[PDB]
Amino acid sequence: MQASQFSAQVLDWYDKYGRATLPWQIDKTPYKVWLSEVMLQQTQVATVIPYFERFMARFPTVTDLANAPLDEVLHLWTGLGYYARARNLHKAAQQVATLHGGKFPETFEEVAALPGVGRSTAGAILSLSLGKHFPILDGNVKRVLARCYAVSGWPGKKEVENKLWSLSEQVTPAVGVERFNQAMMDLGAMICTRSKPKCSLCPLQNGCIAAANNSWALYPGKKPK
Ligand code: SF4
Repeated sequence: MQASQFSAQVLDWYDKYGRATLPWQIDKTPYKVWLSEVMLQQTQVATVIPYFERFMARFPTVTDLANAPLDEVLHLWTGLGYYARARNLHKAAQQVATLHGGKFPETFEEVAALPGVGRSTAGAILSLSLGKHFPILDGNVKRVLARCYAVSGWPGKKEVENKLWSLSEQVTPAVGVERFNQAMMDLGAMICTRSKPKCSLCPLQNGCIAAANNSWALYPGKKPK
Protein backbone atom coordinates (compact mmCIF):
# COMPACT_ATOMS: atom_id res chain seq x y z
CA MET A 1 0.00 0.00 0.00
CA GLN A 2 1.08 3.58 -0.73
CA ALA A 3 2.86 5.44 2.06
CA SER A 4 -0.05 7.89 2.12
CA GLN A 5 -2.49 5.04 2.74
CA PHE A 6 -0.21 3.60 5.42
CA SER A 7 -0.21 6.72 7.60
CA ALA A 8 -3.92 7.35 6.96
CA GLN A 9 -4.92 3.82 8.01
CA VAL A 10 -2.71 4.03 11.09
CA LEU A 11 -4.17 7.40 12.10
CA ASP A 12 -7.75 6.26 11.54
CA TRP A 13 -7.02 3.26 13.74
CA TYR A 14 -5.49 5.43 16.46
CA ASP A 15 -8.50 7.75 16.56
CA LYS A 16 -10.80 4.79 17.16
CA TYR A 17 -8.68 2.59 19.46
CA GLY A 18 -5.94 4.95 20.61
CA ARG A 19 -5.52 5.13 24.38
CA ALA A 20 -3.46 8.10 25.56
CA THR A 21 -3.97 7.71 29.32
CA LEU A 22 -0.35 7.37 30.48
CA PRO A 23 1.09 10.29 32.54
CA TRP A 24 3.71 11.12 29.92
CA GLN A 25 1.01 11.35 27.26
CA ILE A 26 -0.94 13.95 29.22
CA ASP A 27 0.10 17.62 29.09
CA LYS A 28 3.22 16.61 27.18
CA THR A 29 6.45 18.60 27.36
CA PRO A 30 9.89 17.70 25.96
CA TYR A 31 11.08 17.00 29.51
CA LYS A 32 8.23 14.59 30.25
CA VAL A 33 8.52 12.68 26.98
CA TRP A 34 12.30 12.42 27.35
CA LEU A 35 12.05 11.16 30.93
CA SER A 36 9.45 8.56 29.90
CA GLU A 37 11.34 7.37 26.82
CA VAL A 38 14.48 6.71 28.83
CA MET A 39 12.57 4.81 31.54
CA LEU A 40 10.63 2.79 28.95
CA GLN A 41 13.74 1.83 26.99
CA GLN A 42 14.47 -1.41 28.80
CA THR A 43 11.61 -1.57 31.31
CA GLN A 44 7.97 -2.67 31.07
CA VAL A 45 5.42 0.16 31.03
CA ALA A 46 3.48 -1.19 34.02
CA THR A 47 6.67 -1.03 36.09
CA VAL A 48 7.58 2.45 34.85
CA ILE A 49 4.37 4.33 35.67
CA PRO A 50 4.94 4.71 39.44
CA TYR A 51 8.56 5.74 38.91
CA PHE A 52 7.62 8.35 36.31
CA GLU A 53 5.19 9.91 38.76
CA ARG A 54 7.68 9.83 41.61
CA PHE A 55 10.31 11.49 39.41
CA MET A 56 7.95 14.19 38.18
CA ALA A 57 6.82 14.93 41.74
CA ARG A 58 10.39 15.17 43.05
CA PHE A 59 11.76 16.82 39.90
CA PRO A 60 9.07 19.12 38.42
CA THR A 61 11.61 20.60 35.99
CA VAL A 62 14.83 19.46 34.33
CA THR A 63 16.73 22.00 36.43
CA ASP A 64 15.48 20.36 39.64
CA LEU A 65 16.75 17.03 38.28
CA ALA A 66 20.09 18.57 37.28
CA ASN A 67 20.70 20.13 40.71
CA ALA A 68 19.92 16.95 42.66
CA PRO A 69 22.78 14.71 43.85
CA LEU A 70 23.41 11.77 41.51
CA ASP A 71 23.02 9.39 44.45
CA GLU A 72 19.45 10.54 45.09
CA VAL A 73 18.64 10.04 41.41
CA LEU A 74 20.11 6.53 41.50
CA HIS A 75 18.19 5.79 44.71
CA LEU A 76 14.90 6.81 43.11
CA TRP A 77 15.81 4.72 40.06
CA THR A 78 16.18 1.58 42.20
CA GLY A 79 14.00 -1.11 40.65
CA LEU A 80 14.08 0.09 37.05
CA GLY A 81 17.32 -1.72 36.20
CA TYR A 82 19.97 -0.71 33.64
CA TYR A 83 21.28 2.18 35.72
CA ALA A 84 23.54 3.45 32.92
CA ARG A 85 20.32 5.11 31.76
CA ALA A 86 19.98 6.96 35.06
CA ARG A 87 23.56 8.20 34.92
CA ASN A 88 23.09 9.51 31.36
CA LEU A 89 19.73 10.98 32.38
CA HIS A 90 21.38 13.04 35.10
CA LYS A 91 24.25 14.14 32.84
CA ALA A 92 21.74 15.16 30.16
CA ALA A 93 19.78 17.17 32.73
CA GLN A 94 22.98 18.94 33.77
CA GLN A 95 23.81 19.62 30.12
CA VAL A 96 20.37 21.15 29.58
CA ALA A 97 20.85 23.36 32.66
CA THR A 98 24.38 24.34 31.62
CA LEU A 99 24.01 24.78 27.84
CA HIS A 100 20.31 25.51 27.32
CA GLY A 101 19.36 27.68 30.29
CA GLY A 102 17.28 24.99 31.96
CA LYS A 103 14.97 24.78 28.96
CA PHE A 104 14.91 21.36 27.33
CA PRO A 105 16.10 21.93 23.72
CA GLU A 106 13.46 21.79 21.01
CA THR A 107 15.85 21.34 18.09
CA PHE A 108 16.91 17.90 16.85
CA GLU A 109 20.68 18.43 16.92
CA GLU A 110 20.65 19.71 20.51
CA VAL A 111 18.41 16.90 21.75
CA ALA A 112 20.33 14.12 19.99
CA ALA A 113 23.54 15.59 21.43
CA LEU A 114 22.35 14.71 24.94
CA PRO A 115 23.87 11.66 26.69
CA GLY A 116 21.62 8.60 26.50
CA VAL A 117 19.59 10.12 23.65
CA GLY A 118 19.86 8.65 20.16
CA ARG A 119 18.34 9.45 16.77
CA SER A 120 15.04 7.68 17.42
CA THR A 121 14.63 8.99 20.96
CA ALA A 122 15.37 12.57 19.88
CA GLY A 123 12.74 12.24 17.18
CA ALA A 124 10.23 10.79 19.65
CA ILE A 125 10.80 13.61 22.14
CA LEU A 126 10.21 16.38 19.60
CA SER A 127 7.44 14.73 17.57
CA LEU A 128 5.38 13.56 20.55
CA SER A 129 5.70 16.73 22.65
CA LEU A 130 5.77 19.45 19.98
CA GLY A 131 4.53 17.80 16.81
CA LYS A 132 7.93 18.22 15.11
CA HIS A 133 8.18 16.30 11.82
CA PHE A 134 10.51 13.44 12.76
CA PRO A 135 10.13 9.66 12.36
CA ILE A 136 11.06 7.06 14.97
CA LEU A 137 12.58 3.60 14.83
CA ASP A 138 12.37 1.62 18.06
CA GLY A 139 11.86 -2.13 18.44
CA ASN A 140 8.12 -1.77 17.88
CA VAL A 141 8.42 0.26 14.68
CA LYS A 142 11.19 -1.94 13.26
CA ARG A 143 8.96 -4.97 13.67
CA VAL A 144 5.90 -3.37 12.07
CA LEU A 145 7.85 -1.93 9.13
CA ALA A 146 9.98 -5.05 8.63
CA ARG A 147 6.87 -7.20 8.42
CA CYS A 148 4.73 -4.87 6.32
CA TYR A 149 7.56 -4.33 3.82
CA ALA A 150 9.32 -7.69 4.16
CA VAL A 151 12.73 -6.51 5.39
CA SER A 152 14.31 -9.85 6.36
CA GLY A 153 17.82 -8.60 7.11
CA TRP A 154 19.16 -8.19 10.64
CA PRO A 155 18.63 -4.56 11.77
CA GLY A 156 22.04 -4.85 13.41
CA LYS A 157 23.45 -4.49 9.91
CA LYS A 158 24.00 -0.89 8.79
CA GLU A 159 22.39 -1.29 5.38
CA VAL A 160 19.31 -2.90 6.91
CA GLU A 161 19.01 -0.20 9.57
CA ASN A 162 19.29 2.48 6.88
CA LYS A 163 16.61 0.67 4.87
CA LEU A 164 14.26 0.67 7.87
CA TRP A 165 15.00 4.33 8.63
CA SER A 166 14.07 5.20 5.04
CA LEU A 167 10.81 3.26 5.25
CA SER A 168 9.94 5.01 8.52
CA GLU A 169 10.64 8.40 6.99
CA GLN A 170 8.55 7.43 3.97
CA VAL A 171 5.39 6.48 5.91
CA THR A 172 5.70 9.16 8.61
CA PRO A 173 3.56 12.26 7.88
CA ALA A 174 4.06 15.81 9.17
CA VAL A 175 0.36 16.39 9.78
CA GLY A 176 -0.57 14.28 12.81
CA VAL A 177 2.99 13.12 13.46
CA GLU A 178 2.42 13.07 17.24
CA ARG A 179 -0.49 10.66 16.89
CA PHE A 180 1.13 8.59 14.13
CA ASN A 181 4.36 7.94 16.04
CA GLN A 182 2.56 7.00 19.26
CA ALA A 183 0.22 4.81 17.20
CA MET A 184 3.14 2.94 15.62
CA MET A 185 4.67 2.16 19.01
CA ASP A 186 1.29 1.02 20.34
CA LEU A 187 0.72 -1.14 17.26
CA GLY A 188 4.13 -2.75 17.62
CA ALA A 189 3.65 -3.33 21.34
CA MET A 190 0.03 -4.52 21.45
CA ILE A 191 -0.79 -5.80 17.95
CA CYS A 192 2.29 -6.68 15.91
CA THR A 193 3.88 -8.67 18.75
CA ARG A 194 7.15 -10.56 18.39
CA SER A 195 5.21 -13.82 18.62
CA LYS A 196 1.90 -14.59 16.88
CA PRO A 197 0.89 -11.04 15.86
CA LYS A 198 -2.83 -10.20 15.95
CA CYS A 199 -3.08 -9.32 12.25
CA SER A 200 -6.90 -9.39 12.26
CA LEU A 201 -6.80 -6.40 14.61
CA CYS A 202 -4.16 -4.57 12.56
CA PRO A 203 -4.98 -1.57 10.32
CA LEU A 204 -2.14 -2.61 8.01
CA GLN A 205 -3.34 -6.20 7.48
CA ASN A 206 -4.75 -5.42 4.03
CA GLY A 207 -1.34 -4.60 2.57
CA CYS A 208 1.17 -6.24 4.91
CA ILE A 209 3.44 -8.77 3.18
CA ALA A 210 4.07 -10.80 6.33
CA ALA A 211 0.31 -11.12 6.87
CA ALA A 212 -0.32 -12.12 3.26
CA ASN A 213 2.33 -14.83 3.48
CA ASN A 214 1.85 -15.72 7.17
CA SER A 215 5.60 -15.14 7.31
CA TRP A 216 5.92 -12.72 10.24
CA ALA A 217 8.55 -14.97 11.86
CA LEU A 218 10.98 -13.90 9.10
CA TYR A 219 10.80 -10.17 9.87
CA PRO A 220 12.89 -8.53 11.13
CA GLY A 221 15.85 -10.80 10.56
CA LYS A 222 17.57 -12.10 13.68
CA LYS A 223 21.27 -11.68 14.42
CA PRO A 224 23.17 -14.17 12.22
CA LYS A 225 25.45 -16.69 13.96
S1 SF4 B 1 -0.72 -7.23 9.58
FE1 SF4 B 1 0.19 -8.52 11.19
S2 SF4 B 1 2.44 -8.74 10.73
FE2 SF4 B 1 1.54 -7.05 9.43
S3 SF4 B 1 2.06 -5.31 10.68
FE3 SF4 B 1 -0.08 -5.82 11.21
S4 SF4 B 1 0.19 -7.25 13.00
FE4 SF4 B 1 2.28 -6.93 12.11
